Amino acid sequence: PSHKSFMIKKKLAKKQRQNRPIPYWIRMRTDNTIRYNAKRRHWRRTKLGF
Amino acid sequence: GKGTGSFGKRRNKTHTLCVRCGRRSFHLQKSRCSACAYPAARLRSYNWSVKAIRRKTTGTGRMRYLRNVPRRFKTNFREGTEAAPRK
Amino acid sequence: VKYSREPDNPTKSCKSRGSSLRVHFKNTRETAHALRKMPLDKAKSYLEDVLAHKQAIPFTRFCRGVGRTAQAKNRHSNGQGRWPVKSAGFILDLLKNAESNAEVKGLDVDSLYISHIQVNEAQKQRRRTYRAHGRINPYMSHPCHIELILSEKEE
RNA sequence: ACUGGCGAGAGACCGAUAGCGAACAAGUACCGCGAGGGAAAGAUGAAAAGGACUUUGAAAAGAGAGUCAAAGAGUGCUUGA
RNA sequence: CCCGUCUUGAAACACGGACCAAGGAGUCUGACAUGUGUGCGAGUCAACGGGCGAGUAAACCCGUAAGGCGUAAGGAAGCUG
RNA sequence: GCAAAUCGUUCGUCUGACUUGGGUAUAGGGGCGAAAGACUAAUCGAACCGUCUAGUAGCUGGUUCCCUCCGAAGUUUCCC
RNA sequence: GAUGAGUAGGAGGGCGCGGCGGUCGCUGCAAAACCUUGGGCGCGAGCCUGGGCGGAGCGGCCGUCGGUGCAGAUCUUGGUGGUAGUAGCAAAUAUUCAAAUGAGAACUUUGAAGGCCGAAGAGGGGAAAGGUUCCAUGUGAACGGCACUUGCACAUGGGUUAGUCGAUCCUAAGGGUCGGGGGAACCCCGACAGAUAGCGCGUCGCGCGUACUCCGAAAGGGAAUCGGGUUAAAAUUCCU
RNA sequence: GUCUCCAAGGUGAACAGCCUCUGGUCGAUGGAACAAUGUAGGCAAGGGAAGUCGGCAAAAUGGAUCCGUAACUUCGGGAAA
RNA sequence: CCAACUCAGAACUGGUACGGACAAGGGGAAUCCGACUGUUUAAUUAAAACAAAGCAUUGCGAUGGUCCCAACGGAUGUUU
RNA sequence: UGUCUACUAUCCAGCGAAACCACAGCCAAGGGAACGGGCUUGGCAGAAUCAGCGGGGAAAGAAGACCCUGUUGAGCUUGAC
RNA sequence: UUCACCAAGUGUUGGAUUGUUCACCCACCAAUAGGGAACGUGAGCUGGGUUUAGACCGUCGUGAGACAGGUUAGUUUUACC
RNA sequence: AACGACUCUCGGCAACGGAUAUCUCGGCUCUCGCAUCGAUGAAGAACGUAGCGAAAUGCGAUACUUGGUGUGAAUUGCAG
Ligand SMILES: [K+]
Ligand SMILES: [K+]
Ligand SMILES: [K+]
Ligand SMILES: [K+]
Ligand SMILES: [K+]
Ligand SMILES: [K+]
Ligand SMILES: [K+]
Ligand SMILES: [K+]
Ligand SMILES: [K+]
Ligand SMILES: [K+]
Ligand SMILES: [K+]
Ligand SMILES: [K+]
Ligand SMILES: [K+]
Ligand SMILES: [K+]
Ligand SMILES: [K+]
Ligand SMILES: [K+]
Ligand SMILES: [K+]
Ligand SMILES: [K+]
Ligand SMILES: [K+]
Ligand SMILES: [K+]
Ligand SMILES: [K+]
Ligand SMILES: [K+]
Ligand SMILES: [K+]
Ligand SMILES: [K+]
Ligand SMILES: [K+]
Ligand SMILES: [K+]
Ligand SMILES: [K+]
Ligand SMILES: [K+]
Ligand SMILES: [K+]
Ligand SMILES: [K+]
Ligand SMILES: [K+]
Ligand SMILES: [K+]
Ligand SMILES: [K+]
Ligand SMILES: [Mg+2]
Ligand SMILES: [Mg+2]
Ligand SMILES: [Mg+2]
Ligand SMILES: [Mg+2]
Ligand SMILES: [Mg+2]
Ligand SMILES: [Mg+2]
Ligand SMILES: [Mg+2]
Ligand SMILES: [Mg+2]
Ligand SMILES: [Mg+2]
Ligand SMILES: [Mg+2]
Ligand SMILES: [Mg+2]
Ligand SMILES: [Mg+2]
Ligand SMILES: [Mg+2]
Ligand SMILES: [Mg+2]
Ligand SMILES: [Mg+2]
Ligand SMILES: [Mg+2]
Ligand SMILES: [Mg+2]
Ligand SMILES: [Mg+2]
Ligand SMILES: [Mg+2]
Ligand SMILES: [Mg+2]
Ligand SMILES: [Mg+2]
Ligand SMILES: [Mg+2]
Ligand SMILES: [Mg+2]
Ligand SMILES: [Mg+2]
Ligand SMILES: [Mg+2]
Ligand SMILES: [Mg+2]
Ligand SMILES: [Mg+2]
Ligand SMILES: [Mg+2]
Ligand SMILES: [Mg+2]
Ligand SMILES: [Mg+2]
Ligand SMILES: [Mg+2]
Ligand SMILES: [Mg+2]
Ligand SMILES: [Mg+2]
Ligand SMILES: [Mg+2]
Ligand SMILES: [Mg+2]
Ligand SMILES: [Mg+2]
Ligand SMILES: [Mg+2]
Ligand SMILES: [Mg+2]
Ligand SMILES: [Mg+2]
Ligand SMILES: [Mg+2]
Ligand SMILES: [Mg+2]
Ligand SMILES: [Mg+2]
Ligand SMILES: [Mg+2]
Ligand SMILES: [Mg+2]
Ligand SMILES: [Mg+2]
Ligand SMILES: [Mg+2]
Ligand SMILES: [Mg+2]
Ligand SMILES: [Mg+2]
Ligand SMILES: [Mg+2]
Ligand SMILES: [Mg+2]
Ligand SMILES: [Mg+2]
Ligand SMILES: [Mg+2]
Ligand SMILES: [Mg+2]
Ligand SMILES: [Mg+2]
Ligand SMILES: [Mg+2]
Ligand SMILES: [Mg+2]
Ligand SMILES: [Mg+2]
Ligand SMILES: [Mg+2]
Ligand SMILES: [Mg+2]
Ligand SMILES: [Mg+2]
Ligand SMILES: [Mg+2]
Ligand SMILES: [Mg+2]
Ligand SMILES: [Mg+2]
Ligand SMILES: [Mg+2]
Ligand SMILES: [Mg+2]
Ligand SMILES: [Mg+2]
Ligand SMILES: [Mg+2]
Ligand SMILES: [Mg+2]
Ligand SMILES: [Mg+2]
Ligand SMILES: [Mg+2]
Ligand SMILES: [Mg+2]
Ligand SMILES: [Mg+2]
Ligand SMILES: [Mg+2]
Ligand SMILES: [Mg+2]
Ligand SMILES: [Mg+2]
Ligand SMILES: [Mg+2]
Ligand SMILES: [Mg+2]
Ligand SMILES: [Mg+2]
Ligand SMILES: [Mg+2]
Ligand SMILES: [Mg+2]
Ligand SMILES: [Mg+2]
Ligand SMILES: [Mg+2]
Ligand SMILES: [Mg+2]
Ligand SMILES: [Mg+2]
Ligand SMILES: [Mg+2]
Ligand SMILES: [Mg+2]
Ligand SMILES: [Mg+2]
Ligand SMILES: [Mg+2]
Ligand SMILES: [Mg+2]
Ligand SMILES: [Mg+2]
Ligand SMILES: [Mg+2]
Ligand SMILES: [Mg+2]
Ligand SMILES: [Mg+2]
Ligand SMILES: [Mg+2]
Ligand SMILES: [Mg+2]
Ligand SMILES: [Mg+2]
Ligand SMILES: [Mg+2]
Ligand SMILES: [Mg+2]
Ligand SMILES: [Mg+2]
Ligand SMILES: [Mg+2]
Ligand SMILES: [Zn+2]
Repeated sequence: PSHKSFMIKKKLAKKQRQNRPIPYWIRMRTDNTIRYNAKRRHWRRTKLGF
Repeated sequence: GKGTGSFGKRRNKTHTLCVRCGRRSFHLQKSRCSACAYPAARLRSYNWSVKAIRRKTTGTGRMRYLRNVPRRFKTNFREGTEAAPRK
Repeated sequence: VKYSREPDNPTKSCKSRGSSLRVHFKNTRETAHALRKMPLDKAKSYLEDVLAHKQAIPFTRFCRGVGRTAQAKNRHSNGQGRWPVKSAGFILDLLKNAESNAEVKGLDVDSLYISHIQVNEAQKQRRRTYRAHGRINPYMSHPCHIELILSEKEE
């Protein structure tokens, strides 16, 4: 809600940063096996649980 | 009404985030974490959950300080000295 | 790459293929079954008439529950037929692509006929649908691979 | 004495549905208010040399061509029931 | 007549089985017993341990009043044998 | 099935033992019950989670290669 | 020379799988696996071989060993059919015309018309709960159970401004506690077994002094902000 | 399923129903036919519960004004008899 | 001089139509049960079941009655 | 019994499941585990397909809750131990 | 009117009370015969009865509870093969 | 009762699927050595940190590292 604590807002900020595609140059490294971001989260599909 | 209709009333949180363990397990009214028993001084651990023990035991985290003890032991915890300057 | 059947005269034939096309396999098979051994000019007009609902594509194998129409009696006596425009659209594009390949090879387009055409099932795509009593069932699509070969009519 | 910790050697052991749950961003993704529950997922090639260019198509892509011993190895690609 | 199965009796209006791949069930250990193979024989057994040794978890050696089983039985026992 | 209890019409009550939000107290042989063994997170004539646990089963099901030879019993006695 | 049935059951001789100790070999002039309307051997388990595919390992024989042989277990995991282009898309009155844009328009946008919600609303806000879904631009696929040029999807960037609005302060039901009393201990009771906290006034001294300076309300109590204007998205917060 | 604030005009006793203004919206995949059976909504000659376990379902009554209102009664009611 | 809308009556008039849509009791004579209002088996039973006011019985004057607690203590009790 | 309206069904474009499935699917009698789609003897029997239908498939849904057995429980009761 | 023969072609009804099968009565009629088809027929209906869980009475039992005794309320699923 | 459709069947090819074979910076088992957490703030939790990074790994506003020493010419997906 609009009324939120500082602690919760900080946690939500970190989750937004983590919810991005992997950089393209990561897949061109030597011996790379990372195909995509396996931890992508959508606000409507999976909830944060807090 | 016990089924779908009852699930519509889910806007009061029993648990919040624990200050100590970070799980959404801090029972608000009991002021007690169901995961680590915070604010009790001793952590919550039970031998009847082998999996629970190994999820939270030493080494599952950062080992910020304990990771460097073996290195210092090999040198006999030497301190207050430095390698001789290169010639 | 490799087609299930090779043309008798590779120099006098052209070909085109499509993979994982989002169109019903069963509908596309019926459309292909109606075009086999057909002149290219007639096949194109026949498919255009299907898009205009003037000619029907008979359904012979995957025909359970298919309606009956007079437009299919000439090719299918019992009258089972339909107008699968989506299947016709994909096949029409393939015919045009094969025709362009013929022009590059300098073939006689007027004498071309469909010497080979087949539809294969592609990988199924997965969605889901919601059922009574909180149950989830599969909601799948059935795409198909299409390959065709046009050969010149030898005198 | 020693199925923990750190370091080391070994085996008539398992060989990706096996072997630890986990050979891989695995106690991860995900589920549960919570105590807890808990997966799937390894293999291009010697070397990316990862397919220039022509032509058709709105595009995906196809046709021809090109690289390679091999595309009948073409980025979930060895073999392929 | 359809296989598998329990049954006096199954093609059964008895049950399991839509189809394919792979996984999938008398094992290990202790005690005893009969039988058989082998060694030695009124003896037998290197078993805890020691001496060593393929630089060595093996192999080889060691039983000096050790110990186990056997070499004598009967009796509740004192005992006799 | 829109739905693991909903939809339509029809119905009970509607200033009170009235309806309702949030806060707070009561926890498993315990709670709570204007009492139906009701309710205690779709779980209640004893919740849920892990463990003891690979619990025991005179009962049901299954129990994996080939030929060759021999080849039964449903009878006796005793047994909660 | 005689003789031949066999469930439950017993036994013998053999087949096959994977290691180990040995021994004899094969293989990039093509091993394993797999495929075959090729051929042959054995009563049979199986075995040998032609051709194909594949591209780096493998086999025979003696002994010895074992997580060693499947059609079934409403068997386990994975995959795949028939059913079937079938059941099905039907509540909440409703769309139509023209033009623009686009490869593509019953579904996007503009205009016109015809309807609906009808102020206890299908309107305008907020508390919980969610957490970027907000705004702009763009978009291959997937997704929005038809479609989409569309977007609560995807990609890039932007966005939340307070002495006056709240939290914060106060106390409520209650919660957490000192000392004390219990308790093997985890814990139980909770200001009840006690030299309280300190405060006030002078300038360190006098006076007072009944055991919690604790937590507990974004609907209870409560110091103070009003117009006008401003953004693609913010305001009783920015500007005047 | 989920707490609460603001609440126009007409009809009318009325934040009843019906229609309208502000604001919002045509979002429920579309097209063509008009069989049976179905779901929802109706109507019907004459008879009027003969139907059926049973008047289930439906129909009938319904607002307001004036008149009038029995048994019984705890004297309050019954009564909108 | 300025007023709002309640009531009552009369004439005339329409194919007797007029609470014209919407809205909105069927009525009566009895039997059984429960006095009534209230409550109840969330998701097959709403009732004659529960509760209820009224009535009656029982314990107890605090060194107490009833009850909780492993122990210490505590609820009724800010009570009589 | 008839008839009227709407939405379905029906036909089309697009989209698109599941239950269930030994193999399968025309009958009569016979015998049979005493009620066969299969066996015996007969009747017969002609591609493919559409809309409906509830006779049969002893149809599906679930290791009968009734009853009995087990040296299985559990709730409750008391003059059981 | 009775007995018997060929004879199953046609017909064998409307109601009160009862969940009933059965029965009984009223009335009509030429007549109101008797039966089978998994005691035909619940994916055809209906659910009155019986036969879960709520509740009341009587009798029985110290009690929990019992009653081929009475009473009232009690979800009837799926076809597209 | 041709042809063709349909169904079934056999073969070639193409699909579907991921078995088999060959692999393995992993697992499992045995043996050996060592004794070293924390109020001098541990284990654990949170947030931040790179020219281009989300995770994993590393690190702590000196933040994928400072300093000393050793080694002696790279790092590398791109840029500089
Ligand atoms: K049809
Ligand atoms: K696993
Ligand atoms: K290859
Ligand atoms: K059986
Ligand atoms: K049986
Ligand atoms: K069977
Ligand atoms: K001896
Ligand atoms: K010795
Ligand atoms: K004696
Ligand atoms: K009401
Ligand atoms: K319990
Ligand atoms: K037995
Ligand atoms: K060998
Ligand atoms: K062969
Ligand atoms: K061997
Ligand atoms: K809110
Ligand atoms: K403030
Ligand atoms: K407040
Ligand atoms: K107040
Ligand atoms: K201002
Ligand atoms: K109809
Ligand atoms: K009647
Ligand atoms: K009332
Ligand atoms: K007391
Ligand atoms: K269609
Ligand atoms: K028969
Ligand atoms: K019980
Ligand atoms: K039926
Ligand atoms: K009822
Ligand atoms: K064929
Ligand atoms: K393998
Ligand atoms: K610290
Ligand atoms: K360094
Ligand atoms: Mg949600
Ligand atoms: Mg969760
Ligand atoms: Mg419940
Ligand atoms: Mg709570
Ligand atoms: Mg607290
Ligand atoms: Mg149909
Ligand atoms: Mg659905
Ligand atoms: Mg649901
Ligand atoms: Mg150790
Ligand atoms: Mg594994
Ligand atoms: Mg394997
Ligand atoms: Mg290789
Ligand atoms: Mg491959
Ligand atoms: Mg029997
Ligand atoms: Mg049998
Ligand atoms: Mg039978
Ligand atoms: Mg059985
Ligand atoms: Mg079965
Ligand atoms: Mg196998
Ligand atoms: Mg012996
Ligand atoms: Mg001795
Ligand atoms: Mg003697
Ligand atoms: Mg709908
Ligand atoms: Mg207690
Ligand atoms: Mg209550
Ligand atoms: Mg009861
Ligand atoms: Mg459990
Ligand atoms: Mg077992
Ligand atoms: Mg005895
Ligand atoms: Mg024999
Ligand atoms: Mg072998
Ligand atoms: Mg074959
Ligand atoms: Mg061999
Ligand atoms: Mg092994
Ligand atoms: Mg095995
Ligand atoms: Mg198998
Ligand atoms: Mg078997
Ligand atoms: Mg199975
Ligand atoms: Mg399966
Ligand atoms: Mg299927
Ligand atoms: Mg349909
Ligand atoms: Mg529908
Ligand atoms: Mg329609
Ligand atoms: Mg509608
Ligand atoms: Mg629309
Ligand atoms: Mg309306
Ligand atoms: Mg309106
Ligand atoms: Mg209001
Ligand atoms: Mg769509
Ligand atoms: Mg938006
Ligand atoms: Mg997004
Ligand atoms: Mg304020
Ligand atoms: Mg208080
Ligand atoms: Mg406490
Ligand atoms: Mg203390
Ligand atoms: Mg005191
Ligand atoms: Mg304070
Ligand atoms: Mg406070
Ligand atoms: Mg306030
Ligand atoms: Mg705003
Ligand atoms: Mg008025
Ligand atoms: Mg109104
Ligand atoms: Mg009538
Ligand atoms: Mg009439
Ligand atoms: Mg009348
Ligand atoms: Mg009647
Ligand atoms: Mg009748
Ligand atoms: Mg009657
Ligand atoms: Mg009625
Ligand atoms: Mg009356
Ligand atoms: Mg009486
Ligand atoms: Mg009452
Ligand atoms: Mg209730
Ligand atoms: Mg109920
Ligand atoms: Mg009810
Ligand atoms: Mg009285
Ligand atoms: Mg005590
Ligand atoms: Mg028959
Ligand atoms: Mg049968
Ligand atoms: Mg025959
Ligand atoms: Mg036929
Ligand atoms: Mg039907
Ligand atoms: Mg039937
Ligand atoms: Mg069956
Ligand atoms: Mg059974
Ligand atoms: Mg059972
Ligand atoms: Mg038993
Ligand atoms: Mg017995
Ligand atoms: Mg018991
Ligand atoms: Mg007759
Ligand atoms: Mg009979
Ligand atoms: Mg019957
Ligand atoms: Mg039937
Ligand atoms: Mg039925
Ligand atoms: Mg019946
Ligand atoms: Mg009934
Ligand atoms: Mg009952
Ligand atoms: Mg009595
Ligand atoms: Mg009854
Ligand atoms: Mg790092
Ligand atoms: Zn915690």
